Amino acid sequence: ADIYQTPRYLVIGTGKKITLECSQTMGHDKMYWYQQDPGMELHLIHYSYGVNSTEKGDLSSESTVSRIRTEHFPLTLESARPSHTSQYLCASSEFGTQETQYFGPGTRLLVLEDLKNVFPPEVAVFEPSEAEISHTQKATLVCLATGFYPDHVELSWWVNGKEVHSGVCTDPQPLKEQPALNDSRYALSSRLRVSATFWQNPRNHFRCQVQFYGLSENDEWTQDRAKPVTQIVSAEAWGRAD
Amino acid sequence: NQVEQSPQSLIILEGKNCTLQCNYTVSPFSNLRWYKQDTGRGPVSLTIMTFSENTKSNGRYTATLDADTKQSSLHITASQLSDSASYICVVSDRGSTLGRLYFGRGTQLTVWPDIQNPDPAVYQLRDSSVCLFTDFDSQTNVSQSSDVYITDKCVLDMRSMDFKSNSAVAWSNKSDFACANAFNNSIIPEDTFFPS
Amino acid sequence: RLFPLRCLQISSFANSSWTRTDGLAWLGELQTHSWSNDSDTVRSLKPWSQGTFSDQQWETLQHIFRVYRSSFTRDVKEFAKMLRLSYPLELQVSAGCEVHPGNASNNFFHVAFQGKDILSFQGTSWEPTQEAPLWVNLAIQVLNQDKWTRETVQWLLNGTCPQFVSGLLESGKSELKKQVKPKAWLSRGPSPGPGRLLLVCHVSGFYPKPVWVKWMRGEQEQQGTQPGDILPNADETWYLRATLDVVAGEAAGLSCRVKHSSLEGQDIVLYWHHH
Amino acid sequence: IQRTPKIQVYSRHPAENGKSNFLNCYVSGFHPSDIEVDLLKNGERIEKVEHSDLSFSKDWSFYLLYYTEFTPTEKDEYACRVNHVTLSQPKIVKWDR
Repeated sequence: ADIYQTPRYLVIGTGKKITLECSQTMGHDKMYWYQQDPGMELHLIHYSYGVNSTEKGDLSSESTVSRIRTEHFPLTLESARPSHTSQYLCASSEFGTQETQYFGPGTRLLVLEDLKNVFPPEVAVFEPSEAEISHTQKATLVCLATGFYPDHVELSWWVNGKEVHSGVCTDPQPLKEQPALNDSRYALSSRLRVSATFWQNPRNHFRCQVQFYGLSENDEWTQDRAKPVTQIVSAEAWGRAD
Repeated sequence: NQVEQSPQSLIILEGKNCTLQCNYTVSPFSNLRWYKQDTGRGPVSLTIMTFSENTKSNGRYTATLDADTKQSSLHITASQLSDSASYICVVSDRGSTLGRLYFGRGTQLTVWPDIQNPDPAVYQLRDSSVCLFTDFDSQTNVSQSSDVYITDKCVLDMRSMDFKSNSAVAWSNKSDFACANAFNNSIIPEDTFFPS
Repeated sequence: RLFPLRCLQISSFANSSWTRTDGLAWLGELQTHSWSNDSDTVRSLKPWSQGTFSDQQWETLQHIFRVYRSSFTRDVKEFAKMLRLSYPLELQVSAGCEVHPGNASNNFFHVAFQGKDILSFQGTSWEPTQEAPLWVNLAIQVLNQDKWTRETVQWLLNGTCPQFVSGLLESGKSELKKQVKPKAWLSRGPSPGPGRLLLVCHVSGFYPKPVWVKWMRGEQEQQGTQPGDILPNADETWYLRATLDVVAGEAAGLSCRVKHSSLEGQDIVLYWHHH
Repeated sequence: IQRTPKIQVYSRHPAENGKSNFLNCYVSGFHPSDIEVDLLKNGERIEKVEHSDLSFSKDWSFYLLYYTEFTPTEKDEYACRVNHVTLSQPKIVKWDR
């Protein structure tokens, strides 16, 4: 029992219809919707006291919410707009001696004029340096997602079928491949560091995986290249004896 | 904004202590709370306290309220890399769900590693074109570049052997781009290992 | 004799923008304070209204009230949303205590919505009225979350009220004992027949309120006396009017016995007819 | 609109034509608190009427006292007109001396 939001990220064309889903499997009665433009404090857009109560904070937002089951409190934009780009955060609260607030993972919404230039990643994996292996007795692996738009992505390492967390580094933010351009593409790097043995033993399999958040089966794609859709692009490498 | 915080941001070495500040004008004041927001995630409530309190604790985190002067403070102890986040201070004006909550803009905390055994080096890697700068204390700073892409520094933690290291990556589409030349726009320690 | 403090509040919300809260206090029958929407302090009405409290004590009290009025207002507007009630709303509170001989005291705090009881304060908590609507149970839940308000209401009723009412009693001492003699006379109203007459026995200008009037045949209590409402005068005396539906002339001759307290015994008895 | 006002008109002292007196109009047992009350000389509204503070009784219904200083003659009729959401035409009660 937690609190959830889908989707994690969302790219959408202007004028169309957005619905951000929020779900709560704790018992809580009260819920809130916040809007967090980057570098700014949490602004409150709607709240509800429980089933059938849906109020607004602030005199501005054009969004509407509904509450008909305790567990669902979904946000809706009737016709998207560039001005709607933001992070959106959903939360609930309880009593049983003081109040306590529980927040969801949130949604990154980006709204464009037309998604004609959305692009999936191209992943490549790079193999540990020999000098590094002898000098330090360790081995660094570099993964490299490149050429994607928008900057809506999750990267992960898989060693021998299983996902790993220890020894990993990933850029907190993706870097613009052509800065000073509004419709620019992005890249992103990640490291994985392991023992002198672990790499050399040739029955060890290292896999880098990138989750891209792109287009849906309802956006009208007309172009000679393949529809840039939500997907997973991946690249891998094998342990090397000498 | 009736809730104000300080400092805007700060940088500490791991294992050190630190203290953050929150000031408010909210009236009536009923209660106040500290929220840790990791980057890209949702806020997580740490402590809530009233004037009937003066002190709260939650692991290495301790908050203390002075209701008279209208000021709170948050103390982290023996900091860790996992502490790097934005800490938000929020104040409530009722002791029921019948009240508004006011949100501070938040303080940005960045915790860097305490590398005791520096061993600075720039290696080349192959795919089938990528240079890796690595193992340098947090005294070093990596900066950007035109058709060469260089990433910021990034802490990596091998939890098994209790070993932490810093690293940056440079790569380029260009023809002659070489590792001995890659990180020239950054101030790198004059003892770095350039192998082959 | 007994003198309860009674603090009344009258709050009226027509829409969610127009709203007013006016208050007032009575010690016994005498009104001692008043507090209207537009004023940000509490008006005293007797030279001795501050009782025995210091000028700084009286201030921190007025402050508590000031914070309550404004906060009470927003909270109602906000209950309206949660409980789904439609404007106009009418809320009344009646709170106060009564100090008893030998150091004891009891107290109260009842509120009423659209003119019917809905809740009150008991010991430490809010409680619903026997037969109050369903929604009331939610309001109570939300009111009882506020631990600080509960202890403040409790401190005020169990502790502050008794201390204030004690002072008022020895500081408004000579006014609470004042006595004012009435003037009485007889007249003849509209006919309820024919052929019967209406007998009216006026009694004006007495104080305190407790009084006793009846129509007499000598020592014989002639029931069928219709005593009116004891009415107010601007100068804080009272006015009574006792009637008798009768056959003319049985009587004449009849009497009206006025039993007030000053008049320490030698009361006034009037005979039909002298006008 | 729950309870309809009860209006009673009276005077402080036994009226003797051409003597300074007080006229009292008392409205009680009404609900809600929105009310409008006039004292009338002949048929026109008296301008120097002053009232007591709005209060209520144990059963939660409101009451107030309106009064003005006057001098009666055999000439004049005096009245109290009261308006409230519980009655569709303003009620006027006559002063009976």
